[PDB]
Amino acid sequence: DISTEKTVESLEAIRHRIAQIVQSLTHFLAILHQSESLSPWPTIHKNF
Amino acid sequence: DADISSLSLSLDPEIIGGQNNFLENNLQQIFQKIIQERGPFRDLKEEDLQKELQKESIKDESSAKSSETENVLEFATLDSKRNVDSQAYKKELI
Amino acid sequence: DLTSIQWRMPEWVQSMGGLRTENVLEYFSQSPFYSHKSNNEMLKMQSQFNALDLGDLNSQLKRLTGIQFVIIHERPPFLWVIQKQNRLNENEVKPLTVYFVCNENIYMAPNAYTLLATRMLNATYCFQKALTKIEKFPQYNPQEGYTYPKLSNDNLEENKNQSIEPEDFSVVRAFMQSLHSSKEAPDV
Amino acid sequence: MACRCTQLQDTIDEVATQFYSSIHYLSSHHDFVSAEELQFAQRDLAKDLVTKFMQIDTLINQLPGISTAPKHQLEKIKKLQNSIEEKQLERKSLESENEDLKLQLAKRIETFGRLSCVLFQP
Amino acid sequence: ETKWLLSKVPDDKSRFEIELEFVQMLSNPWYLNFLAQHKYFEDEAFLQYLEYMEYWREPEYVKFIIYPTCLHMLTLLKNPQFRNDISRADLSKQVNDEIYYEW
Repeated sequence: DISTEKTVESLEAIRHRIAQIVQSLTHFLAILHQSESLSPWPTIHKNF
Repeated sequence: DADISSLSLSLDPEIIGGQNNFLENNLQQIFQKIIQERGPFRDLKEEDLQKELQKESIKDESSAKSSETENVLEFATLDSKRNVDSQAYKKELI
Repeated sequence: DLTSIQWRMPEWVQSMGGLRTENVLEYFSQSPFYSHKSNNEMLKMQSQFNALDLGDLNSQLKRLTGIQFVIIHERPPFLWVIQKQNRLNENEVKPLTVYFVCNENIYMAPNAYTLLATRMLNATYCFQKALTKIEKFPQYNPQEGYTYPKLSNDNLEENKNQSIEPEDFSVVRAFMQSLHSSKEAPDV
Repeated sequence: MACRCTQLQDTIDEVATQFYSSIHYLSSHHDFVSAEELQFAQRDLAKDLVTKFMQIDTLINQLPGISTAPKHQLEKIKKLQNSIEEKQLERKSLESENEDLKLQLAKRIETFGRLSCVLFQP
Repeated sequence: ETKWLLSKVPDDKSRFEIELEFVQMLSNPWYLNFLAQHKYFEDEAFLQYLEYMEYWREPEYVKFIIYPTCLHMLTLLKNPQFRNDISRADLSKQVNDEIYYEW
């Protein structure tokens, strides 16, 4: 019976991590969108 | 029956017969064909008059070229489909 | 193969006019997804023996051991839930895939982990690919710093603090600002 | 519209279905204690259906191509093309025949446009 | 000289038959997407579209029945180059035909 709890819980953690990486990478792409030209390479490595 | 060609007007009795005139039509045209920039094109309007002059002098007095026939002329377009950076890295990354 | 792919012989449905109840397992019997030592098919063999002794489905099915394709959630007139299973007893069940009427298709239900792994792999692949045909163009220098070689740069074109003791707009920015003030200057 | 005899058929076979509609009122409504009024509805059908038939006859009255001679009505179309096919390029030739003058005449309008501009600024 | 011999096992009577017979199957906008695999698209597949050009001609034109095929024909005539032979245009493309079906 525990498995449903495993679903809601562990997938809550998973969807949380997804909510992190996705929208944070929107913030990332936006940082790229700051570009009049050159990208901040070290910053990009920080992103990675 | 050339009126069957005029039945395009009968098609205009069956349709609006396209938007025809439009400033936007002049905008895609601002993109389309030689040259570009309507002001610069206006500077080119005399040169455009030159385009209507001897630039169009080419005519028809040569071999029919059977090798060109027929749908293979499109196959040449397929040959175009085959035989024919800053930001861009970041672009494709996006 | 078992995912979003065509497998259709519509004319059967054209004859049937669509599904009813047990006839879903008919077109499903046409499907590869149908199992031969399923209780649906070994008791199809019973139909080739007893014939009459099958009832609807689940009565003859679940009481007898083996692979089965039980019905639980109809979704008229398109989907119909039909899970694969393996009875180990007249009472016990060991359910498998939920085969489902994808309409002129029926599929095994994918693992979440499969698509999740697809996402992880493709994403980290985008990371690595970002590291591929992009990296090592800004060559490092202690002095010059990262460098960006070109046939022509244009387009466009931890150190020191103390030193010797455009504005591409010709102050055009403030001029435009003044235009904002001035367009309604008579008006305001 | 056309083939309006088929539209009459819409008042035939479909009216024939209307007889089927008339049929379904006597299944068991009698001794299970109106149908008497339903007989007046039968009178209403005696009106409706028959008048529809009269309408059918009225559209029969004016079948297009009363001459009913396609063998010769197509010949009528032949004469009509004897007119039209002649008129085709002739009527459109007038277009170019006009513009050959009138385009340059419009630029003449532009030249008196020059002089109008001269009048603009004394 | 022996292009027919290039076939692994074909040659075939071919003729007019399966041509138009599949041209009506070309008609479906829903069919568009599947062509985004490997069966045919912008590769050597393009030749199919470049030789199926004959329909506008007399005789072949009569046997056309579902001008939705003529509208997919419009798609090839249009820059299918673009998303029309790529991303365009989901189920709505069928609606784009359904509207043509509606009118």
